[PDB]
Amino acid sequence: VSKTHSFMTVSLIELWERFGYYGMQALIVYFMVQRLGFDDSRANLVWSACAALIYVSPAIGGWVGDKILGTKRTMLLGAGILSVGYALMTVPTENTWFMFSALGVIVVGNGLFKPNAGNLVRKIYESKIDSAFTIYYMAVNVGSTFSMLLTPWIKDYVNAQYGNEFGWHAAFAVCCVGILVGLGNYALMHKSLANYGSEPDTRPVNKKSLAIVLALAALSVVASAIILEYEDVARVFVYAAGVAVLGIFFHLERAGLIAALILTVQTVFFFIFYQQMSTSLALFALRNVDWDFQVFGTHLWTWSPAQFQALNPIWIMVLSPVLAWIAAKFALGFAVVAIGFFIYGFAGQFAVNGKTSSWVMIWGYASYSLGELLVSGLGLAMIARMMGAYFVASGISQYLGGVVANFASVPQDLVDPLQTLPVYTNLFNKLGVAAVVCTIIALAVLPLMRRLT
Amino acid sequence: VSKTHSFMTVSLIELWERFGYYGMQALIVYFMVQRLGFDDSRANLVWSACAALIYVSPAIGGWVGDKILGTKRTMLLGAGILSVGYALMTVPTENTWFMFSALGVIVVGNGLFKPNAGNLVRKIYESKIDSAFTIYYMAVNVGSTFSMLLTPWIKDYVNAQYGNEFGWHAAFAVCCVGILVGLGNYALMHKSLANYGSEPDTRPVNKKSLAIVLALAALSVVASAIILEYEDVARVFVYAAGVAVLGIFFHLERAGLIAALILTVQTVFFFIFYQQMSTSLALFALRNVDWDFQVFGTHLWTWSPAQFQALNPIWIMVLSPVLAWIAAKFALGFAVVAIGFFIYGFAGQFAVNGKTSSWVMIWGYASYSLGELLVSGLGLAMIARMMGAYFVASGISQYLGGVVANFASVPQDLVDPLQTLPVYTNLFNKLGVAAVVCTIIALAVLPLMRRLT
Ligand SMILES: CCCCCCCCCCCCO[C@@H]1O[C@H](CO)[C@@H](O[C@H]2O[C@H](CO)[C@@H](O)[C@H](O)[C@H]2O)[C@H](O)[C@H]1O
Ligand SMILES: CCCCCCCCCCCCO[C@@H]1O[C@H](CO)[C@@H](O[C@H]2O[C@H](CO)[C@@H](O)[C@H](O)[C@H]2O)[C@H](O)[C@H]1O
Ligand SMILES: CCCCCCCCCCCCO[C@@H]1O[C@H](CO)[C@@H](O[C@H]2O[C@H](CO)[C@@H](O)[C@H](O)[C@H]2O)[C@H](O)[C@H]1O
Ligand SMILES: [Zn+2]
Repeated sequence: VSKTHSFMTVSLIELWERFGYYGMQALIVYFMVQRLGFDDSRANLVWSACAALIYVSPAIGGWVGDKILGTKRTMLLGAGILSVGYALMTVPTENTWFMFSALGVIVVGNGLFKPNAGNLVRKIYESKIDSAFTIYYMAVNVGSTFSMLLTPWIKDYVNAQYGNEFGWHAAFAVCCVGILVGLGNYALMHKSLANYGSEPDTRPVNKKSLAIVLALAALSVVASAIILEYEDVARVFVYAAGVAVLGIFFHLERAGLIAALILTVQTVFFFIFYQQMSTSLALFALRNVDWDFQVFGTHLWTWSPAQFQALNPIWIMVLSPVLAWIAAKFALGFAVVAIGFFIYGFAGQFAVNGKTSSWVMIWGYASYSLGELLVSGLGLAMIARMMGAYFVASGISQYLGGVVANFASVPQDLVDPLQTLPVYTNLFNKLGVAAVVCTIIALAVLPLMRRLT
Repeated sequence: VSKTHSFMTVSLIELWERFGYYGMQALIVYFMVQRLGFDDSRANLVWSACAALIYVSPAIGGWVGDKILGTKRTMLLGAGILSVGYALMTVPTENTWFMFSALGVIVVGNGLFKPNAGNLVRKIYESKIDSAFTIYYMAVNVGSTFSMLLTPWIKDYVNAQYGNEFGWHAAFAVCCVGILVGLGNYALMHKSLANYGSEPDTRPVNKKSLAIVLALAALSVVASAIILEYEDVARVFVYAAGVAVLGIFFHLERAGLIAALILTVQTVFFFIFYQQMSTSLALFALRNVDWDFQVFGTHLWTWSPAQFQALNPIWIMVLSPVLAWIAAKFALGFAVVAIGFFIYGFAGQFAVNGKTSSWVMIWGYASYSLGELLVSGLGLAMIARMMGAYFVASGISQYLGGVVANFASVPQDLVDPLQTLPVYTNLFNKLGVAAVVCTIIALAVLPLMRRLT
């Protein structure tokens, strides 16, 4: 029919999918701590392990979509599988193996969904795909803004009208019906727009490969769940992945991909900072920020700590037209990040009563997410001048980011915000210095970049 | 004889002039504070006012040499005049007006000396005026290394075998015989190499203009001494020079020199940091650094605080071959300066007994002088794509650097190093952050400099 309409339909189902995902993510760490009983260094570790799993998932899921089931049918199967993930997260049980399974299913289902939705935009436009992708990208941010703005307060609201359960589970149900929404959306527009796109979708579904792909999926859910439950297992598996990427690198001309080596170590650093906002900045928000947001000197409104993360896509959309108006922008990325961290770093020496900051979150997220904005060029074709080595590197860096968040973990018997503030600002300051170390590294590695050219 | 020997003589007489000068500088703030009774916020202001004067002096002096007296005879005359400056500084009196005159004389005499020695370096080579000038720069650094290592130690030694005066005046006498040394050098070589160079030096010396410039020079010493002694005077004329450069800029195609504007405001900041090392870091060294230097883990040796500043040219020599082996190099400069300030910033939370660091000076100074090195592109030809506006902004920034240095001034009645440590590391840490803002400014202003091209 057109390329814009199927770019539309794929961007819509994308949008609702991410709605579900990020709504879920903000609440997931606060859940592991506040409703489940987890201390915060387990909370970080489990979340980061599940994060790395999630980030490194679309490798296999993509290969399954491209060459085994259809790209569309795989994308759909992902959609169903995560409708079921959130569905699980919705049953009111305080048993971790249940939640851990639910997270396992989201890992599997996500690996099946997103490389294939992205792949379909990519097939819809043959070039203009980058514009397409940026448009695509913005769909993401909008969905996730609303999701994150929404889900915590559903939990808040419900935890207020009823006792502790659901509340959280209500929110996870919101996620679920977000996925479901995106699915009805997809059907109608299924044939409406999607029509031509995929490769092994041109022939009828090989039910043995469907079977075996399902079986292996459930297995992956169990494997995931045993990675999440047992910290030491996950840590070993991450470490193995580490010695693996070091293998691939140390046996893989020298100037261009010692430049590539440097590039992905700098990728890893960047992701550690990025991981900081699910985890350490989240707990600092929960523990040390006046949730009363005043526009000096009005009142409204009053944050729910989780909602702070919505400032991320918000600022992205906000700064997206401004930037509309050369690996030196890594340097800039890192520098601006450094300054975000220093903003939280001096969340202490100004506007403090123990629990006080508020605007520290806003400007922090501006600086940080701006940094993210100036590095949307970390595709691997950009260390070309291999999906595996870098994707695993990057997953490994999600987990690592969780352990750094653990460099600022607070005891559960320590509830005096007056004493927890220092711990968080100490982390944040040494990250800000780290981000400047990293800016130095970037700018210093730019001579190798025009010795290759 | 050859152009290499006349580059040789001008570099030799240069080296010794700079010898006298920097021996004097290190010792000058410690003098105003320890032997004179000045508190450090006066010591900072007075030394910084003298600094700005010194830096903008070579304007008049360069033109006097080019267009009124000879370039050779003006350089020489500058030399005599600073023989007399340091000579003055050596007479043992605690008289403020006395010293201030001595400094006035150093200003006059410098303005006559350095622009002309440098000018004739530039006539000796007719593109390897660049090779010549970097060699020249190295001659400078080595000389100032000798003096900075020597004179403080003289001051200590003589202050030990005799009572309070000389010690210091002894050190300044050392400077004076440094100038005198360089002068004998020049005599011999007077005719030997220097021979041809200058414009109004080809005809016999016009004694009306000799008499009138000497007279105006005496005046320059009185105007100087009164700008230094009375702090408020200096601050008024500094302010005046301020409204002047702000004028000239904002009534003085727009994109390239709004970029030039940005470039010189970052030069201005840069000079503030660099001034931090005569001042706040010097006092910090004198007050909160274990002067016993240990190379893990024997004893040798034991510093004199002033001698710490010798680390500046030392590292320059040490790292200048390293760099032997793109105004983003301004960005990098700022970033590296930044971690220098963070090294001193966490000179406390590391290695502390009250008065403790030692290596902090070394690594900090390593970092600073690396930054200085990587920004040798602050020629005014680098904001072409104006001697005055840039020079005056730059002097004004010497003084400003003095007032920031003052953001860490300590009461004279406060001698508990345990309390003086925080004041200094707080200055230093937030300078480091400011320096990351400047890294961000520079990288951010690089699109303007590729729109000029
Ligand atoms: C339909 C298109 C999407 C439009 C953009 C997205 C809309 C956002 C939906 C959710 C936003 C609401 O989520 C936010 O949560 C906090 C606290 O939990 C609420 O805070 C509220 O509860 C507390 C507790 O009684 C009150 O004292 C407070 O005055 C009140 O503001 C806010 O009312 C709300 O701003
Ligand atoms: C492709 C689609 C995939 C969809 C898969 C969805 C299925 C998910 C199943 C969720 C059920 C989890 O089931 C869970 O099993 C574990 C065993 O490890 C039990 O484990 C339990 O017993 C042991 C006894 O020693 C306790 O110490 C432990 O703390 C406790 O959690 C849980 O009580 C049970 O609730
Ligand atoms: C041409 C290149 C020039 C670069 C090198 C120039 C050489 C240096 C010139 C003079 C060096 C003196 O600089 C240094 O100062 C300190 C402190 O006063 C001295 O310290 C000395 O006196 C003190 C006090 O009794 C002792 O504790 C110490 O053990 C002893 O070494 C050292 O003797 C010296 O190492
Ligand atoms: Zn800091």
